[PDB]
Amino acid sequence: KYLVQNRVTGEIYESAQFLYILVAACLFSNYPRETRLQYVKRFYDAVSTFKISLPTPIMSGVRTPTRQFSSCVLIECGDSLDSINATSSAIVKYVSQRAGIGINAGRIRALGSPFHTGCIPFYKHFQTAVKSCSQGGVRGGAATLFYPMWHLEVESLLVLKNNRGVEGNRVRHMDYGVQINKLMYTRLLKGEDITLFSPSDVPGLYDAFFADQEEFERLYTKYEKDDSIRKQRVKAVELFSLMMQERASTGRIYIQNVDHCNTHSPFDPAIAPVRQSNLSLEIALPTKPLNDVNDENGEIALCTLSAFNLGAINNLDELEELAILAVRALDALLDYQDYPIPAAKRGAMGRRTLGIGVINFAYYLAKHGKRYSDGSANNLTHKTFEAIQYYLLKASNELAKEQGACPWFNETTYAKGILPIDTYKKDLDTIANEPLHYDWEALRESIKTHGLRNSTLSALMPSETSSQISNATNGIEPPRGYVSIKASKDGILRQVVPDYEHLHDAYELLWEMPGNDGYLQLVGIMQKFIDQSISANTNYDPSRFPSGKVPMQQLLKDLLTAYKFGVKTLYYQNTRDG
Amino acid sequence: KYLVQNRVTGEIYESAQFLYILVAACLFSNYPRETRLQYVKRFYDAVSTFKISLPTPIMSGVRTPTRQFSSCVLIECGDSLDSINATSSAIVKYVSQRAGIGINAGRIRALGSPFHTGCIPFYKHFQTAVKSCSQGGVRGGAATLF
Amino acid sequence: NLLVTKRDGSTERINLDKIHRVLDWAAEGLHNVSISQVELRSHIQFYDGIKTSDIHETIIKAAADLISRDAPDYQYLAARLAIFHLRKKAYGQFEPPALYDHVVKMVEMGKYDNHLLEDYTEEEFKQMDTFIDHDRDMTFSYAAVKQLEGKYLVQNRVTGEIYESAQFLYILVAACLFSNYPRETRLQYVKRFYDAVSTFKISLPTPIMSGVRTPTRQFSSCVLIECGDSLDSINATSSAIVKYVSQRAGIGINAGRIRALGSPFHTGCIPFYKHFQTAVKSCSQGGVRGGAATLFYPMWHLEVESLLVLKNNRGVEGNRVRHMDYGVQINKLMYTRLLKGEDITLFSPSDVPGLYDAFFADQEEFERLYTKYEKDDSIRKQRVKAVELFSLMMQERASTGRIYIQNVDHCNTHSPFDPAIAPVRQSNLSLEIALPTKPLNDVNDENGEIALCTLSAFNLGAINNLDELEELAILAVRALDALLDYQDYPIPAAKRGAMGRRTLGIGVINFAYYLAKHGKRYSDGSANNLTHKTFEAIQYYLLKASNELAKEQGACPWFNETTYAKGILPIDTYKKDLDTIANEPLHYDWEALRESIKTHGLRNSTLSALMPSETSSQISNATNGIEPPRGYVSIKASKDGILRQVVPDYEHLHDAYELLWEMPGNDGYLQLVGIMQKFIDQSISANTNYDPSRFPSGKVPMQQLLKDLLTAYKFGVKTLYYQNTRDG
Amino acid sequence: QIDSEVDTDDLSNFQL
Amino acid sequence: QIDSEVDTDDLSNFQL
Repeated sequence: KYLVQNRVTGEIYESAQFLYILVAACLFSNYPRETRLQYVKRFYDAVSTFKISLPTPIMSGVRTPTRQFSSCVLIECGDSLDSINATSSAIVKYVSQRAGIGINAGRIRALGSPFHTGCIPFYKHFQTAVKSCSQGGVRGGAATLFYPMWHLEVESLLVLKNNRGVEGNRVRHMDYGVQINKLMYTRLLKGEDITLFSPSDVPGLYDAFFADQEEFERLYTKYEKDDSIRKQRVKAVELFSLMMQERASTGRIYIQNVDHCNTHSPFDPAIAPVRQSNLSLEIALPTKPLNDVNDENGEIALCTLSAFNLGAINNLDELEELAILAVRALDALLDYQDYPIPAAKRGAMGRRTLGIGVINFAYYLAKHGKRYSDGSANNLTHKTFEAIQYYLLKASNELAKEQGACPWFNETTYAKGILPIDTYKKDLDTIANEPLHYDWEALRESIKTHGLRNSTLSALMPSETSSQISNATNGIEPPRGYVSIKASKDGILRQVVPDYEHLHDAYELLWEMPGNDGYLQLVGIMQKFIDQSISANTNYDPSRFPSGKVPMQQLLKDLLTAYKFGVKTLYYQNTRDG
Repeated sequence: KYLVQNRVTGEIYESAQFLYILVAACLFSNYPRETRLQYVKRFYDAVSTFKISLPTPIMSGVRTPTRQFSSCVLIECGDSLDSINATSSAIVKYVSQRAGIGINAGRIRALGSPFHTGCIPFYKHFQTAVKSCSQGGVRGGAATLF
Repeated sequence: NLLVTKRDGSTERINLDKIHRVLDWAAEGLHNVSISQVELRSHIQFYDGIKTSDIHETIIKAAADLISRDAPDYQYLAARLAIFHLRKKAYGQFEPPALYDHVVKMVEMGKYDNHLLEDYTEEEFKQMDTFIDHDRDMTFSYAAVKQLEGKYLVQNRVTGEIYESAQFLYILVAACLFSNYPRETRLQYVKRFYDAVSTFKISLPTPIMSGVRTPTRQFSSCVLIECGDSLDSINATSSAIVKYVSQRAGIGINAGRIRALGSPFHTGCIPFYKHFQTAVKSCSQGGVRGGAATLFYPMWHLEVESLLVLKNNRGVEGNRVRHMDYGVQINKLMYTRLLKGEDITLFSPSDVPGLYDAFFADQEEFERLYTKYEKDDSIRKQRVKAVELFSLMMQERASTGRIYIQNVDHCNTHSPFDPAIAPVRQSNLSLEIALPTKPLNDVNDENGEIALCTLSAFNLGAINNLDELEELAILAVRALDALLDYQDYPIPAAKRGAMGRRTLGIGVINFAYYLAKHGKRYSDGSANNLTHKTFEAIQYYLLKASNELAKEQGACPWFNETTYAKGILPIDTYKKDLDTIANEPLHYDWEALRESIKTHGLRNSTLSALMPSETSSQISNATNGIEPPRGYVSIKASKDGILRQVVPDYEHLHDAYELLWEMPGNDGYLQLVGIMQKFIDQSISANTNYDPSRFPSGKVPMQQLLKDLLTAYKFGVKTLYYQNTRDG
Repeated sequence: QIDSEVDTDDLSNFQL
Repeated sequence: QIDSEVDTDDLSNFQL
């Protein structure tokens, strides 16, 4: 899938080094002769020696006549038929180019309101929108759809992929992200009730949910007293139970902590709140709903991805040269690639957002003799992820000095002199004591003065196809086994985790973890520095439990843990099978 | 179905001959004063003695604030994502006002062509558009594809 | 910093050192246990603001999760951490309060009995407080402490509060059972019995363990009811059951006298069996878990074929009674018909006068009457092929594992009772109890008799040599005999049996472990003479202790009805084939004891019975009863996680054990049951076991089932309980 | 499941 | 399959 080939006749036309040099060439083509070629050499070296990992659309496309490189889009849908149709048309356009979709649809009013028919028929429509370019309605085309936990219709929505219903009240082939905040959890803890509203009957309530937790407080309690307002009262334990029950069985009901996404964010939630995520739950950017497919006043979020290979770098100071190379390469791509929908071009040119993450983290922990489950990796993660963010921020800062900050820079918390080290969930102090090693105060000032080329730089995505290229453990995930098996037309494809020979006992494979606590502490620690979010899983082995049944108590506990340590999103739940 | 009434309270506000007379008054409201009431009277007689039969939307709508009376719409889809999207939006707008749809989709290219993934995924998408404003995707909203 | 929410409701700094000290305290003397491992696995689960109590739960469970064959000592680490936790809960500190201060406080709370304060003076509690060694709590395994906390320690079942600790439980049990002894000896008995039970030499059953010292007097855990062939008796039986199951007793019902369907009560046994079943389940959670019974009937009952298929899940509702177990009663003649390939004649007990009586009491009288009624064809009868009937029984036994066998002739030829006056005509739930009964007219019939037995066991792994059993038997008989006078009797016929016969059932635990340390096995015959020697010691010394008691406090009212009274002893009556499989001579003076029994009699009509222990033997980490373990490690579920237990001394004896499925067959095990039965007053809960994979095409042949049945018969086995079949 | 292998000659030998 | 072990007292302690 990477080498320029004839897909009809099965002919291969190039080799991997031509692929790498030419990618370097197209991305730096617009640089001045003074520096053009030295950039080309250095980026080639970085990628040909696996220090920087490139995503699939860049890997197979850059150097070819195509300009389709956007692999993930985020669309907010307003509460009108015009917006619904606009959202739907955008999806169709993007999936025909293989992008993965993140859809926020929580604003759509509930069934029975003053649009009588409610959310589900529209969700169905978004699903057919997503599958509109798929092999036969199955494989290919993917989306996650987001809505608040307190939506009046939430109960119907929680069971949407539950294979156990009637056709009319099911939308099985999309994933869902339930949105939660401090208050929703407090109701669970206090054993109290949760009030369900249609977003259309509670003015200003949806806005606060994301942007302002105390404003949500007042409005929520207000609309709970006011009983001219349409409402349903549900026990907090039952709603959380139902969600987790559907999460447990499908592994495909996600969680987003919307307050964390805004209290600890590179964006001023007053001007540009984060109200959703993407397919895999690592992207976290501002959006605005559209009137029309071509609405200039709408905004669709886009992100360009890459990753550092932590197993190919000898020491953390290598990340300086690499961050310069990665930011500058991906920023040039923003100006290079097509935008089939005007609201998408708006987000990309206005905010210039990037998502550079990691691969080989399990392997990296292994060679430093650390583990996921015991806390032994805490200070190393803190040290490793501070290096990452400091140097990305630095590289984008030098770029802002050279080529000017991003048009909408003034909407970031960065612009106000604020930094991730100022806003992070304060409980991280109790689980790591690594001090800061880099001059953050000088960088603050340098950011104040000259701004950033890009509004975000970091996001931890799952890599799967990518990390095979450099034989690496996926993203930040522990391996399931020493040997990874795959099928193909050509036979059984096997892969051995890197340096198995010397490190077999150093690894901690997924199911060797007594529980999730250790892993979630590291996600929290990573999240201190990450602009966007992290694709983080929860995992459960039935046999570690009485009668092979995972208790609800542990599910809710691990949920609260992730909350306590400032985890923004929770992706897959994996359950082992005998 | 027809007499002006309350959705919430079940209270009925009119009788049949008021229905008939005011339908006539509305439709011929713009005729000049030398023929207007002559038309109103003759049309009224025609309908109330059952010589001319009027469809449900007119029967219930004309005399009230609404202006939605189109019960059947025909849309031809072109072989492009822009046309497919526009067809979809159109169907949504129209099924929202209770109209039945004829969709021509014979132009969308077959599976395997230089679209590539075929008509069926698009037909599915027309179906969800047709059903976007009904029940839990059944009661209300109907279509025939050609 | 990390904050902890204290027991009351306020916060404070986390004390990482206090936790480490408690862990180090717990690990003292233990091998192969990493305190560091437990620390990592529990520390990672803590959070800012954690309740102090949940820290304890987390460390305990952390230690419990590491229990294994390679590190069995985590059993003890986890245990001591729980004891430590339980101490704080109960007292607000590690050190228990002084005995008297505790007894006082508990009586005031209505949790301990007030008679304790009357029977004993403050100075006497001070002295009992010196007998106690609270550090004996350091000697429980994890599973043991889970049982104490689950169901033994006086606790508030509503609020989940624990009020005592295991040593208070033990001293006070000793106190209530000896309360009526004279000041001269009272306290020395109290000390010695405390020692015996606190150091696991004597094992106590659940109702005694959780009840004695409390305001309750409900201690009967097994009752035996005979039902006569009339509606009055049927109703009486039914009412008795309801009364007993409401107190958690297990029931043994004899219902073989009820006349067959179609006799001169037209409707037959099954509708009444159904009624007994609903009687048993009348106090159960929802008609399922709790309330248990075994129902007995003769093999030759006219209706037997319908009865053999009663739990066969494969019928219509009207001819099924699934939730009871059944015990089929057999004798010499029934088997001879099988061997000779002949027929078996089925009669309703109501058409064959004197036939049912002889079946139990007189084998030659049964001979004559049986053959007579077979010639006499005015008498209602069915003729069935002996192979088919035995096959059907064993087929239903094989698939449910819950059709039992009782050899009624063995129960009477080799018995402490004169079958002419007081025959044994049935057993209890688990098939170890074997006592006389009489049917009732009415729930309150004074002329009826319901059998009762009070249980305990010797731990064969805690005694160093067999001569320890003298002091222990004195302690066990005297304790359990005092209980007879202490406990309530909700049905007059039950009080009749208990006061008249004063029957006891003292058995064993840790037998597998005991065989292991003597380097012997179940399956090969290597344990035969050791079993003979071990079980002779048991019976001689129990008989001795009850004999001294008869001299001190007079024999049991109905003593004259025992074979003992006639100078007869178990060594005189046992199945004579045991001679061919053991040659251990007798070591104790049985002839002097005969005379001493002739003259002064026995306090109790029976003393010995081998019961399954299950909950009991966990307390002292012991193999169950006389059963070989299924594995080295026993797994159980609870609200608190996976509870694991390692067979005792795995470290030194792993190869010495013979686990259940390592046995090539049943022969070796059954020889030991027979050898044990030579001395046992009552019977033994003995299983048969089969592994399909040891057989062609994974099917257990009938030939082997009938063979093992006949073997058990040949060696004088009285009862056969479970059949266990292994699954892949 | 069990096999109904019942051999009457085999059995008949046994002494009770 | 999962067990609906929801203990409201246990939970209520946690500090968010």
